[PDB]
Amino acid sequence: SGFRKMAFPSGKVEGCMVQVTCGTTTLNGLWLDDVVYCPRHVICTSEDMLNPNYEDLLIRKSNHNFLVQAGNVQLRVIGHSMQNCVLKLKVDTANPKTPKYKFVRIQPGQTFSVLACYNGSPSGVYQCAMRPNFTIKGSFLNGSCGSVGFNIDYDCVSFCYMHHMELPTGVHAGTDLEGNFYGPFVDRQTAQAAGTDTTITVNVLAWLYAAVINGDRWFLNRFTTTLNDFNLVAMKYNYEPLTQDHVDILGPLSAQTGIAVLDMCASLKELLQNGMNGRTILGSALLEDEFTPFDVVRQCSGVTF
Amino acid sequence: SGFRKMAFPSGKVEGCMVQVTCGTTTLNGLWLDDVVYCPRHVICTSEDMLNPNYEDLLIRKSNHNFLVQAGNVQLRVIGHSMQNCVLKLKVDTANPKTPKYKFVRIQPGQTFSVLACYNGSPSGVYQCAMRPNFTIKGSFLNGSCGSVGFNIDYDCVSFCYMHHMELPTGVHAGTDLEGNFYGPFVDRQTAQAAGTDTTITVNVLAWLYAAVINGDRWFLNRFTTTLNDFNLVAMKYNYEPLTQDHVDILGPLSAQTGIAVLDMCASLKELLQNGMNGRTILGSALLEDEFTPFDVVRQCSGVTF
Ligand SMILES: CC(C)C[C@H](NC(=O)[C@@H](NC(=O)OCc1ccccc1)C(C)C)C(=O)N[C@@H](C[C@@H]1CCNC1=O)C(=O)c1nc2ccccc2s1
Ligand SMILES: CC(C)C[C@H](NC(=O)[C@@H](NC(=O)OCc1ccccc1)C(C)C)C(=O)N[C@@H](C[C@@H]1CCNC1=O)C(=O)c1nc2ccccc2s1
Repeated sequence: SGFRKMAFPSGKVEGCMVQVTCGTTTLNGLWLDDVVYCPRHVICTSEDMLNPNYEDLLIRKSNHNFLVQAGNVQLRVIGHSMQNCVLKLKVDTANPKTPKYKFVRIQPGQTFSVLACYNGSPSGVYQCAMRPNFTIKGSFLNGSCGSVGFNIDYDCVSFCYMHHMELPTGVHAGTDLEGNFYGPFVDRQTAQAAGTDTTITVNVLAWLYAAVINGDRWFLNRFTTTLNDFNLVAMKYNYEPLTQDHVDILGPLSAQTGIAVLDMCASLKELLQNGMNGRTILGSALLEDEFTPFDVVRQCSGVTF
Repeated sequence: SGFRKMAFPSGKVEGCMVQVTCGTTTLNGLWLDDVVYCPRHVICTSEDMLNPNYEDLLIRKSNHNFLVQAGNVQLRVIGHSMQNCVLKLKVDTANPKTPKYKFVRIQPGQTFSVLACYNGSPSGVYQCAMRPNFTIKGSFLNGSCGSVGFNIDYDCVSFCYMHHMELPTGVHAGTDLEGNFYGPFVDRQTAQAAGTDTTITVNVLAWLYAAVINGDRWFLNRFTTTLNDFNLVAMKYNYEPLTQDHVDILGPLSAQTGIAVLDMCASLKELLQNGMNGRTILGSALLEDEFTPFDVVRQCSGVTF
């Protein structure tokens, strides 16, 4: 037992990280087969970033302008192209460490692991969620751009995020691996802000189920509720509406614990209206919404890769 | 910016994990050079665990009784010996993926990453601290024994923990890689419990420094305190006494933020006496004590490996 914030094993993604330098700028790239993916602003100076004309900047670059380093081995760039906000560098050597992989665009509420890298070297791994306002609550310093977010399903690494920028209040924004941003943001140093965020209701419920599985049960009340009455209450407290899709997704945890989803909704409703009275749930003093139902199941089932 | 609970990249340790089977029992082993380390109770049945006579059980085993699997490759055991609570299996093949490594015994208050494994396959990675009562707050199911805890300093993996057992209230106990338990526990299924735990004061202070580095500053008061007066207060609230060694260790964060350690102690003293008034620090509603000063520095400096 026990419940911890848990990342995927990062080794498969570690063997893919390289360092990309174009003139003054150095960030991280993702090396799969004979292609390296990195943020397109690798071609920017600091002055360039205020309002970059990316096409104009890229025509002034040759293949030899891009210094790609894997370990202490320089990779020769033999082609380059721009796809949305990402740069694709064909290299003359396929990565022998390439895992089975795919590129996916995740939905708000879903989680992934981030391998935070600097100068193409892995620094650490942490878990976060795509927030409803299409930001993530990351930990990123100068030089972290090109770090990626991923899930592992079986033996396949599903890359879903590449890091580009930091936004007001210290939250973060990035793209899928086709270069399309999550949210309405652009890769430009001009004032922009995320919309108001919301709590990921289905994840809170999954986390209450994890609490029950671990014997932390004090908040279970004796009542039930309809889906509609629950959503009227949750809306007041800035919680996402719970959908039937969400109810379905919670089915396995409901069956494991023998608590119907709408009963657990009744217990969350009392927690929102009354607070937790200085008490904790799984060692936390507020309600956690960055564990999906799949995260809870995987962790309370020992799913391996 | 941003501050997350962050694990070390786990790839170096992933390439060391194997599956050890002796008769009915299967758990995880650590393969370095031509030796596999695992918990000695791999030789126990369920009845055996109530009061195992480990020497008697081991004489009844040959090398061929131990099935060691790395991937889909069986490793031939050519020797075996018992060292305290750990079994050492010499195999005829050195692990080609062996990293530079060492075995260390960590102190209470220090942190490490856990690579949680089942059937020799990595499930996930998380960070935890050696508690002052020599337990860890882990996440471990049946079959997790032999999972290890580690730090990475430069390119060297410092193995410090191997998982053995779960204790009342869902906390965990294990050994260093020489088989000596942390704390007074034994690898036997008989009632035992950890002593009362304490808050790791130096880590709380490190975490308040991280908060300031990230712009979360509301709790900084205008006062100071002596080391002695601080410790009189902290003792009341079950906080470890702060030593001069601890003050020294906090030096870098003090210099980065320009807040003297004893001033930050004054601010923690007011937090302990008055509470946090429904407010949060780095998104947490209680004081966190599982980030060391080194963790804060490494994370707010981007140290890579
Ligand atoms: C071109 C932009 C995308 C670069 C990117 N800008 C922002 O993140 C700004 N954000 C921002 O302008 O938002 C809009 C805004 C809001 C309010 C006011 C003004 C502007 C932030 C630093 C202020 C940026 O520095 N990326 C970093 C990761 C960054 C570093 C710090 N924390 C993070 O995660 C990355 O590693 C990269 N380094 C370089 C260095 C040279 C060249 C390229 C890159 S790409
Ligand atoms: C021999 C002991 C060390 C085994 C070890 N016992 C305890 O952990 C008991 N603890 C305990 O008896 O404390 C003392 C106590 C306190 C109060 C009352 C009675 C007894 C717990 C399950 C109750 C144990 O099952 N290790 C697990 C990890 C475990 C599994 C669940 N969460 C965890 O972390 C491990 O993977 C292993 N599996 C097997 C399976 C077969 C053979 C060996 C092993 S080794």
